[PDB]
Amino acid sequence: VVDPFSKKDWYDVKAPAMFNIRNIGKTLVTRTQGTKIASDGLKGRVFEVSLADLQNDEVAFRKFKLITEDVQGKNCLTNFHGMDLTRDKMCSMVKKWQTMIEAHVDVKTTDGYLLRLFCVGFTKKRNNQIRKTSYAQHQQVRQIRKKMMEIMTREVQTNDLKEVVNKLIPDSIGKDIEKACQSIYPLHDVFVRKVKMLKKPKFELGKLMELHG
Amino acid sequence: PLAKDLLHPSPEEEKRKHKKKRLVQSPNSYFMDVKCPGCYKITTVFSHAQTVVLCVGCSTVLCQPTGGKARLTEGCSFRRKQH
Amino acid sequence: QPIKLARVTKVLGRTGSQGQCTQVRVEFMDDTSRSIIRNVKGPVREGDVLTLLESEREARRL
Amino acid sequence: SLGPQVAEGENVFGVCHIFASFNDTFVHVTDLSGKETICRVTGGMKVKADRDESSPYAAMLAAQDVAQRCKELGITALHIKLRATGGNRTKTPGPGAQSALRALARSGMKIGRIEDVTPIPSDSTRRKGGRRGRRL
Amino acid sequence: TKKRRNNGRAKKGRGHVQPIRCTNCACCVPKDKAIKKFVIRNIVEAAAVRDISEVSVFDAYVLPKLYVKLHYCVSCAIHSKVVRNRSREARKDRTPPP
Amino acid sequence: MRAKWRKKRMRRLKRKRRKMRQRSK
RNA sequence: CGCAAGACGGACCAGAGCGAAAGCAUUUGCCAAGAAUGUUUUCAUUAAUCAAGAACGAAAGUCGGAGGUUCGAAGACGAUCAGAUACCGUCGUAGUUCCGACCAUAAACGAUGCCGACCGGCGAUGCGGCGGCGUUAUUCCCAUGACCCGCCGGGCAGCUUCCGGGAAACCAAAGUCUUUGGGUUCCGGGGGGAGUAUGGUUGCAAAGCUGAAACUUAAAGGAAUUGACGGAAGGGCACCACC
Repeated sequence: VVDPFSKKDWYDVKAPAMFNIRNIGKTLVTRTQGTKIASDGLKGRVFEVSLADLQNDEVAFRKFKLITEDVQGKNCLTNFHGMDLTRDKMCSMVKKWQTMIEAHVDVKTTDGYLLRLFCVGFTKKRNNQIRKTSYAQHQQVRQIRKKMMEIMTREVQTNDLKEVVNKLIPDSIGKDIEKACQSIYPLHDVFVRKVKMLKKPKFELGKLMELHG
Repeated sequence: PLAKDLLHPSPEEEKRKHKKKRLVQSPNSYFMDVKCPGCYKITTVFSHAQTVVLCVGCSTVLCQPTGGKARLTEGCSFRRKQH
Repeated sequence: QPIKLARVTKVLGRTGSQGQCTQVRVEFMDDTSRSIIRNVKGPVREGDVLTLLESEREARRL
Repeated sequence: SLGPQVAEGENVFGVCHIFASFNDTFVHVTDLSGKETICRVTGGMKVKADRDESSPYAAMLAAQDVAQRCKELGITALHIKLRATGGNRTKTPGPGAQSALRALARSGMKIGRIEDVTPIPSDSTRRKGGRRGRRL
Repeated sequence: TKKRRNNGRAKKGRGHVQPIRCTNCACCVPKDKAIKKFVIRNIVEAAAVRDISEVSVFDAYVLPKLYVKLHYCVSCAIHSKVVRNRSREARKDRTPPP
Repeated sequence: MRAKWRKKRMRRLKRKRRKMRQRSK
């Protein structure tokens, strides 16, 4: 008999300072109606934000899961929750007559943000190559896959959650893997195709407030 | 070709044939005078070695075994024998 | 929506179920470069002027 | 339907989850998140016969009824996540998909980013139908 | 009589290959046996691409494609006119039609 | 009759023949 | 947004690889095995093919234990229909999964036994080895990968032709066959009756292996041809078709 949309507070979504474009969008939430609170059913919303909407003028095939970790007043302050390639891009890369090489690492940062990265790589048909195939021997695949994992441990274990997200904004991990693996088999379309947040530490507001400037 | 010289094929033909499939069975292997910059003198190694040929008086390791012909450690030159 | 005028530069051939619509590359008279393919009923020849009630639609080429 | 939004040029986004199966088409606008929804009208909500629940016309009526509901709340632009029946079933989106997207491209909604969220299985459960398939 | 040397599939030194479900049916057809189409396709055909670029938030946003690999049984492939009965000579022509 | 269903008729009739020959032993 | 469970291992995935066949596709570790190549290693005929005997053997099925997500024999209903205990649809039992025993069969097919010899061409490919301008990476070279041009050996294949064969379809094997003999195993003798009855044997059962006769019958069958037909695909023509 009544409008539920009458009682929706309009809140701003803030990106952490490691990104360029600050405002993400607007998130309607029902006001505090006795027991259940506006901020209560608002402090776990995922935002699948494209890099092009988030960093100024860069690739638009990378997305970033950012979750509302605390709501001060009118602004929802978000923290990194995951990264993923657009499936349009990811399906464009996976094609025939080349070796799709993948690798995951259950790897943990300095502070207790235990991530799961996902590397991908695709064996490159050469400049003067006439042989259609361009496949890697099983031992060539698992030296690349061994390299993929060793580099993804290196750039995550040694530095904090702020400084791994800044390595995901360029292809700073995917490029170093692509450089190293040229001496094994030249693969070209090398990314970190996904990053999955598994175990967050205890929430510290003072820690989040330094990520927002 | 109906007519060939099966009696007397060219040398370029005979090296383009399997060692067993030659008109007389001849090997592709040879004995080589390998010499290291560790010592002075010449050790006689087999072309298709397959053992880690150590030097005279245990100076170092000359030869690393591979699939076919064995690689020689850089610095160790070789000279193929005649017979 | 403006009721525009186009002109037949060439008829592309007869299309439709019973071949009941001449498929025509029409030429507008606002800009003399902008041209679309359109399905036209009745007898059409080169030179005559059409009256397109909209300039948005296009005929799917056979 | 009253936000403190800046009103002139700066767009207010939602994401419309266009799920086009072969027997119905769901035009469903949510926030940037997806957690709070805004409008949802389907093909079968508009046209009252089961065979034309999935017609591109029924999906058009929905996206028109979605878009004019979405302008009352003042969500100006839409991100898009197109979806087929997916899983072990069909990955090709339904006939109502394109007409519904075109319908809120004609209505007055700005179009953000378009992608597929068709639930593609890495490796699937067994599919409905026999060994010998769906005979006709 | 033997109609096709390959017996209408592409196993030679296997013995067994894992059956896939047909997309139209769900007939369990061997992977090598199945008629396969990798259709790369725009999310909008020609009637909407004019209407969406006009009503875009973003200038120079190329409309992304829809990557589906179609597996068919022989009864679905021929009935949907993907493949087609050919003359006994023309059968052997393995060149895909342009 | 399909040769498989001809074979299935025998395996039901052989099955009832064994049945009768157990009753007589 | 989480959480739980049990399946399955998409795309990459190929007329590609591996295995005796059945079969085998997420990561990494462990275990023993294996072909091929390389070999101026070793033994020196140790070999080939094999009654009896033996290992393995898809799926379904059986037995006991764990599990049961999806699908789904039976079963229930909704449809369709003249009927519809079918196809279609909604459910759902055994089963499908795992552990341990049984079963020993498939269009288990390349419908093509294995070992050896010989008899055309070509471009590929997988693997190992060998050699040969040059590009690229570890750059800082050397040796190595990635290409590139071959050669060689085995491998899955492909095209090509008056090798020749074959009833032909087709086949470099199904050739080297009346100009008939390299070795050896299994197995056929018109179609039915019949893989039946019977006896033996194996199995918990289902059934597996072995396997008749009376009687019946002038054909059954193969390949290819021409027509006719098609609820196959295409291309036409016609105001006795349509617009």
